[PDB]
Amino acid sequence: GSKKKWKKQRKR
Amino acid sequence: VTCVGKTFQIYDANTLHLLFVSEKETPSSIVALSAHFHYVYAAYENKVG
Amino acid sequence: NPKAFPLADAALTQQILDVVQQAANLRQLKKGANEATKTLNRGISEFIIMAADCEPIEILLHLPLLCEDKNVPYVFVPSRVALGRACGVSRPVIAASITTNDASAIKTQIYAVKDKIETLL
Amino acid sequence: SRISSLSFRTDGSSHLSVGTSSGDLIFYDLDRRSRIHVLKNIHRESYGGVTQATFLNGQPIIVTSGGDNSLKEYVFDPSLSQGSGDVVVQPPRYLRSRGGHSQPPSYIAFADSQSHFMLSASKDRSLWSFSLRKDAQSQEMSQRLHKKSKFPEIVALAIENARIGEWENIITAHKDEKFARTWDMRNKRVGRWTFDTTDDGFVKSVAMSQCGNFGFIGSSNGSITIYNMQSGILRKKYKLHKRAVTGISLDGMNRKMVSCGLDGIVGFYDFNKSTLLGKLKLDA
Amino acid sequence: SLAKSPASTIQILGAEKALFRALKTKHDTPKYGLLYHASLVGQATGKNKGKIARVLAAKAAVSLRYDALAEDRDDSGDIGLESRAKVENRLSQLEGRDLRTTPKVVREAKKVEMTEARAYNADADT
Amino acid sequence: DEGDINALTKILSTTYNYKDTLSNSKLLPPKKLDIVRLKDANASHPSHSAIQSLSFHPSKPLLLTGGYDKTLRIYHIDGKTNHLVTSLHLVGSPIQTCTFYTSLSNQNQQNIFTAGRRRYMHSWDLTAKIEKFSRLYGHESTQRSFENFKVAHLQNSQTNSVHGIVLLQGNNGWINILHSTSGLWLMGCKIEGVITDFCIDYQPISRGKFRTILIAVNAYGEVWEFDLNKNGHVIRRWKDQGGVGITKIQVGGGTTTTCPALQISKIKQNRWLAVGSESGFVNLYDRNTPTPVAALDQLTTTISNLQFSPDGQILCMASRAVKDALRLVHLPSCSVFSNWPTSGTPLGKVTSVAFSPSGGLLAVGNEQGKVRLWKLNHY
Amino acid sequence: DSPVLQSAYDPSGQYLCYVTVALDKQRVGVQPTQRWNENFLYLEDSKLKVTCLKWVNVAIILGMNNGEIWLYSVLANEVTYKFTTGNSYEIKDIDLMGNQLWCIDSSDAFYQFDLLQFKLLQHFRIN
Amino acid sequence: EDEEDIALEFINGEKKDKLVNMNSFTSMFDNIQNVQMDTFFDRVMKVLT
Amino acid sequence: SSLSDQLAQVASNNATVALDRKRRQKLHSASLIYNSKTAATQDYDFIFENASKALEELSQIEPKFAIFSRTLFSESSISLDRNVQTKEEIKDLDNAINAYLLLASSKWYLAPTLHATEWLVRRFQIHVKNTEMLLLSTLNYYQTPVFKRILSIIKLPPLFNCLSNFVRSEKPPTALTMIKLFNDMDFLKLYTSYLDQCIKHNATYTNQLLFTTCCFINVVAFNSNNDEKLNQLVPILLEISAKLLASKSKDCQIAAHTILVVFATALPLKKTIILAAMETILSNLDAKEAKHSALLTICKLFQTLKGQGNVDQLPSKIFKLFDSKFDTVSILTFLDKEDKPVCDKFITSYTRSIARYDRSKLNIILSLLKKIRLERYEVRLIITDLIYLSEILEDKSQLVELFEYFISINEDLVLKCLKSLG
RNA sequence: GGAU
Repeated sequence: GSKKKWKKQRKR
Repeated sequence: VTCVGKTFQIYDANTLHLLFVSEKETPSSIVALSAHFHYVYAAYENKVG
Repeated sequence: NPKAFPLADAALTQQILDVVQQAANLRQLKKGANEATKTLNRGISEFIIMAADCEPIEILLHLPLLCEDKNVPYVFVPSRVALGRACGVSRPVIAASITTNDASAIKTQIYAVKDKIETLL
Repeated sequence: SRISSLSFRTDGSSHLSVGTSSGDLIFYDLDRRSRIHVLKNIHRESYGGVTQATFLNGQPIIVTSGGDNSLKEYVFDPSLSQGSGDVVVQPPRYLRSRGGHSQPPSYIAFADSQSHFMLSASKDRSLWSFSLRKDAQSQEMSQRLHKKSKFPEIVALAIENARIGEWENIITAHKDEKFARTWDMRNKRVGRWTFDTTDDGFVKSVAMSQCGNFGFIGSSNGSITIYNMQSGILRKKYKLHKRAVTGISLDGMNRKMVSCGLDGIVGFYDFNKSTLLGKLKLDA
Repeated sequence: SLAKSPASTIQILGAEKALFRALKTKHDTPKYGLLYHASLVGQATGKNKGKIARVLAAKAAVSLRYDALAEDRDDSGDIGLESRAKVENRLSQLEGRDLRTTPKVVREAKKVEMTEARAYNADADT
Repeated sequence: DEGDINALTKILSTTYNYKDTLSNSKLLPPKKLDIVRLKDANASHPSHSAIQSLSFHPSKPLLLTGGYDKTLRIYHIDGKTNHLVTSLHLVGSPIQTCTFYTSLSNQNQQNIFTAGRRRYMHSWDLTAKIEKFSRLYGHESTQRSFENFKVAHLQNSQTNSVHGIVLLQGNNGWINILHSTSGLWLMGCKIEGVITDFCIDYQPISRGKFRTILIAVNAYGEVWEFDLNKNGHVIRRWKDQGGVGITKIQVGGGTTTTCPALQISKIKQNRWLAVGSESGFVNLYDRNTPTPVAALDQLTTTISNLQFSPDGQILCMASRAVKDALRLVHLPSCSVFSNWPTSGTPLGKVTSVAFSPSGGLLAVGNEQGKVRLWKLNHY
Repeated sequence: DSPVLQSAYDPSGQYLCYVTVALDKQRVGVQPTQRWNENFLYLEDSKLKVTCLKWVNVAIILGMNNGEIWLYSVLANEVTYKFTTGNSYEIKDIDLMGNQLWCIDSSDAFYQFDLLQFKLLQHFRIN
Repeated sequence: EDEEDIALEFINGEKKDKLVNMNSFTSMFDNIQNVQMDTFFDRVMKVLT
Repeated sequence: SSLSDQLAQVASNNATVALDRKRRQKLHSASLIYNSKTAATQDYDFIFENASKALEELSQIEPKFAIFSRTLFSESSISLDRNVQTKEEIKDLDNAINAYLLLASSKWYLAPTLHATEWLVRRFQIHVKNTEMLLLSTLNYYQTPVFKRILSIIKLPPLFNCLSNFVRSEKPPTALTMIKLFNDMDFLKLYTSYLDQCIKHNATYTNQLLFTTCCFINVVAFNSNNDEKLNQLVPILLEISAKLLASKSKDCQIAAHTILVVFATALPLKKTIILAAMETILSNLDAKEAKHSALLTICKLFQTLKGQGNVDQLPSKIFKLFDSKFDTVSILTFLDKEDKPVCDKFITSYTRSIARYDRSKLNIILSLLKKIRLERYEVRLIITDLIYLSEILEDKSQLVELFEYFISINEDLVLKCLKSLG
C-alpha cells in the first residue's frame, strides 16, 4: 500500500 | 577507390584499410574515377590522369 | 425489482454511501457477498448493504435471510456501481458490510444510519 | 523516387540492388518478381542519398556510399531454412564501415603524445576520433548520458592525458550554452559531469591543468569557475574580467594562472594562493 | 444451508479435518476439499488446480444460490452454463500460460571470407 | 520470363510504404500522439505562487495567468520568447480564477474578469481601467464569495440582443447570474444539495438565434438543465450513472469558455459531456437515463481539471492531489494516449490547464508557478 | 533572443516592416517610424515562414520557405501577386532594381523575375 | 460558411469503433474444433463489431 | 571458424548414414506407432507389410494415394537407401515425399496415415532430412497426440526453436506459443511458401484454413502496438490474401475476408490499397457464402478510411464490378436487416457512384437513403453532387423527389448547399 | 521512458 497512515489511493 | 576532393584514396575491401593515396593533388577536382586491375584512371577538367 | 425490499430512497442512500466511504478509510468496511456472509456468521457486522440493480438479484437474496435470523439491519441501494464506488474499489460491489467497532472514530453516524435502517425495516 | 545507382548480385542469386537519391536501398529478386528487403536512410537524402552501390564480384557483400562522407558494407547471410532458402533470404546486416564528419570540422586536437589519434568536432554536432595510421579507424564519441538529438556544435575543446583511464579527461564548450560537457577518451563516451558558468553566461573558454585535476571554465560575463574533473564540484571562482574571457591557461607548474578577455586586460593569478599577481592592459 | 454459505466454505467443505488441524498447528490449509473431484479441477494441472477451485467455487455459489432462492427459476440451468463458460475461459488463459521461458531463435555472429571469382576479359572484345 | 484478379499484388509492388500519411489525415491517431515541448511562458518573468488559473485570449496571441500572488500576469506566447506584455497587481485579492472576455457582437470589446475568496470581483477593460463588482441586489445571503465564476453569452430573444453574463456558485445549490457589464442581478438558479460544478452549453436555433443552457451537477450525480433564455427554468433532469462524489463537469465539441466564438453563426453545440469525482473516474457521455460511453479509470485521485480540445477530439484531465496526475484521452475512441506523458515529463502537482483556441498548444500550470508549454504537431 | 524574427526599413527609412509569431503562425506588420496600425498579414499555415524582407518603390516582396515569392501591398493588406519558382525550396535571399528581381533557392539556383510582366525570365546554376 | 466549419463537421460525423487489443482472439483456439468456418468469420466479426 | 563448428557441419551432412551399431539404433528406434524398444526389434519387411495395407485403406478414402504405391510404397523401395543415392536422384525423392505429405494433410486424424507415414520415417528418415515439411504440414494438430510423438523423435530446425520446450514433454504446446513462432517474420515466409503450394495444388482443407486463419489474425493483435512491425507485416500477409482470394475454393476466399478486415481495423491503409483490395474480392466472388462475407468485409474496409476522399464515389471499373456481383436489390436486402453493421461510408460512396454513372438507379437512391441514416457531412456531399445533377441532368420526378426527401428532412441544410452552390 |  501507499502507507504515507495510508494515503487515500484507489485500488485498481 | 574513392574520390577525396583533388585526391583519391584506395581501401581494401576485406578490411577497409588504406592501401595507397594519390602522390599529388590534381590541379582540378576529379569528376570520374575508373579502376582496372593495377591502374586507376582519374578525370579532371580536360585531362585524364 | 420487487424482491429488493426495503429499498432506500434517494436521500437515505446519501448518508449510507457517505458512511460506507468513511468506513472504507478506517478499514471498517467488508466488501463482497461472501465476505459480508462471513461477518454475519461471526456476528461482527453493524449492518449489511446490498445493491438493488444486481442481476440476477438472487445472488444476494441470502443476506436478508442471514440478517433476519441474526437480527442484523439491512437495506438495498438502487445502483451496484455506486456501492462499489463508495467502497473505494474499481469494480462494482453488489454487497458490503460494516464491521462492529464501538471504539471507532465514525461510530455515531453508523448508529444513526443504523437507527434509520431500523425505521426502514 | 529517383534512381541513383544499380548493381547485380553475381554470387549465384538473381538479385538486383536499386539505389535512390532518397537514401533508400531496395533489393529485388528478379526470378521470383518480389522485393527482398529495403534499407532505409543508409545515406542522407540532403547529400544525395546513395551515390553509388555495387555488389562485389562473386560475394554476398555490397558496398554503399554517399555524399555524407561515409562508406558502408552490407552482407547477405545464408538462409536459416534448410530448404527453400531462396524464399528465406536474410536481410542484409551491417559488417563494417568508414566515415567522418559530414561538414567541415570546427576544432581539432591531438589525442596522444604518440600522435596516433585526433579529436575533431564539426558543425554536424558530432565529436569524432580519427586514426593517423593505415588502419584509418574512425569512431564517433558516444553521447549516451550517464545517470546520477545531438548536442550543439563544439566551440572550444581541451584534452589532457595525465589521468586517462581514471576519470573524465576532456572538456568542451557548446554554442549558446551556459554549461560545459565532459568527454572521456578511454570509454569513448560522454562524461558524467557538467560544469555551469554560475553567472548566467555562455561558455567561451575551456582549459585543464597538466595534472588533470582542475578544469577551467570561461564565461561570457567575465567570471572564471574552477571545477574538479573527477568530482565535478566547483571549488573556486575568479571574477576580474568584466567582459567575456577569451583565454584561460594554467602553467604546467600549477602555480601561476593566466587569463585574458575581450576587455583587453590580461590577468595574472597565483593559483595556489588565489591572489592577483598583476594585471596588464593591451591596446586591442 | 449450502446456499447460505459463502464461496470460501464451499471449496473446502470436505476437508474440515485437514483444515482445523492445519489452523491449530500453524500449517498450510487445504485448497480443494470436496471440490477436487469436479471435472474442471481435473482438467487443470499443478498450481492451477488451486486457482480453478477458487474460481469454480465462487461460480458454484453463483449457480447454486440462484437455484435455492429462485421464486420462478426455469429448469434450464442457463446461469450455470454461462458460469461454466467463464471458468472455462479462465482455465484456458490460465493453462495457456507457460512458466518455462520461451527459447529465442538463435542468430549467431558468423564471418564471411572473400573468394576470388572468374571474370570475363574485355581484351578479347578489343 | 517476359477487373484483373492480380490487382492487389501489383499495388503492393508499387510502394514499400503502406501506412497512410497522417499529414493528409485530419483525424489524429488513436494511440500515438505527436507532441513537442516549447519554452515556458513565465520564463521571462516568474510567478511567486501557484498558477491558479490559465486562459488564452480568443483571437490575440496572449496568455493570462493568475494566482495567490494577486497579479494578472499576461504573456505574449510565441513558443520561443514568450515575453511579458503587462502585469497588474491587485492588493488584497487572491486570484482563484481569471479569464478573458470578448463581447460576441462588439468584437472591439475586450475585458478580463478575476475573482477569489472575497465578496467582490474585478473587471479590467482593454494606467488600467479596473472596476469592482460588489453588489448582489438582495441576494447577498445566497452567496459568500465569487471565487468560482464562469462567463457566458446570453441572447435576449425578445430584442435579439446578445450580451455576456457572469455566473456564480451559491452557498446551497444556488447559482447567481449577473450582467457582465452592468453587473445587474439578472436571474438566480437553484438545485438540491451542495453545488459542486457547472458549465454552459449553447444550442443554435436558427440564423442568428441560439439558446444558452446551464448544466449543474450535485456531488451525488443529479444533473440539472436550466434554460437561461426562459428565466432559468428547469428543462431536463438526469443522473450520472454510477456517479457519487461528483467533482467537475464540462462539455465539448462546440463553443465554450475554452473555445469561444467570434460571431453568432459560429455558435455550435457540444457533442460531449464528462463528469469527474474525488476517486478519479470520469464518465463520458455523448450529448448527441443516459448511459456513459466510457468510464475512464486511469487517475486515482480527485478530478481537479477537465477540458476539451477546441475541436472536441482530445480530453485533457488532471488531478492536483499527486504529482504528474495528467492524462490525455483520444476521442471518440475513449483510449488514453500512452507515449505521453512519460516518467520524465515535468508536470508536478498539476493545478491549471489551458488549450489554445488554435494551433494546438497546451499550457499546464503547477504549484511552483511554472507554466510548461507544448505543441500538438497534428494541428 | 528577440520576438522580431526579421525587420527592414523602407528606402526612405520612414516605415518599418517586421514579422513576428502569433501562436504558431507568423504575422507581418508595418508601423510608421516617425510620430497605431493593428492590421497584420497572417500566414494561415504554421509550416510557412518568412525568409526574406524587401521593400519596393508601397509594396514589400516576401520570400517564403515554400519556394515562392509574394508581393504584398500594405494599403490593401493583402498579397497582390505571388511569384512561384518551379522548385519548392526555400528562398535564401532577394534583391531588386526597378523591374529586375533576383532570388536564390536552397538548391543554389539563381532566378530572375519581372514585376511589370509577372514572369520568370531565366534560371541558372553556377558551379 | 468556411472550410474549417466543414472540417469540424466531418470530425463530428466520425464515430467510435472498438479497437483490437492484446487478448481479443485468444478464445478462438478454444472453439476452433468442428466449427464451420463461415461461423468462424461471423464470430470474428462479432468480436470485431 | 573453429574446427568444432566446421566439424559440426560434417555431422549434420551424414547424420543418417547409420555408421556404427550405436547410430543405427537411434535412427531405427525412431517410430510414430511403437516405442523405442519394440522399434529396434522391428525389420523393414514387417514395416512394409503394415504400411502397404495402410495405403490401401487410404487409397479407398482418396484415389490419389494409390500413385505412391508405384514409387514410394513399392516392394523395391525396401532395398532403396537415400545415402547411396546421388544428388539429382535425391531431389526427385524430395519432390515425391513432399507431395505425399500434402495428401496426408487432411487425413492425419485417420489411423492408417500414421502407419503409412511410418514407413517413410523408417525407410527414408524424413524426420531427419525432410524435417520442415513434416512440421509445417502437421502444424494444426498440435493438441493431437501424434504431434507430441513427432517432437520427441525429431530435431527441430532453427526456426522451430519455440517448440523445444514441449519436446518430450507431457503437456502439448499451448496456443500462445504457436503465436510466437508465427510472430517471427522469417517463419511467415516459410508458411507463406507452404501455403502457396497448397493453393496451387488445391490441397487446402478447412482445418488448415481455420488454424491458418486463427493464427495470423492473432499476429495482428500481438503486434498491434508496434506500428513499424505492422508495416513489415503488410507485404507478406496481404500477399497471402491475394493467393487465397485467387483460389476458386470458397473457403480460401472467405478465409482471406477474415484476414483483410482485421488489418484494416488494426492499421489505417491507403485507399488505393483498399481500392485494389475490392477488385480481387469481387473478381473471383462465386460461392454464395463468399458474397455474404465479402459484402461484410467491403463495408468494414470503407469504415476504416479516415482521409479526404473517405466517401468519394467509387471508380468506374469498381462500380460496375460491384453491382454485377451485388445487384441493387441485394444491397437493399442488406440494408433491410436490422442487425446491419455500420456501413454509411460505403453507401455514401455507392450513392455518389450511381449518380455519376447511371441515371436509371436514382429512384433507388431515394429508397437507400430511407433505409440507412447517413452522417451529417455525408448527407451534405450527397446534396452537392445532386445539385450538379439538376444543372446538368434533366429534371426528373425521381430527381426532384430526392430533393423533396431532403426538403422533408433537415430543410435548412438543403439551403446551405444551395447557397454554397448557386 | 528508465535501470539492467
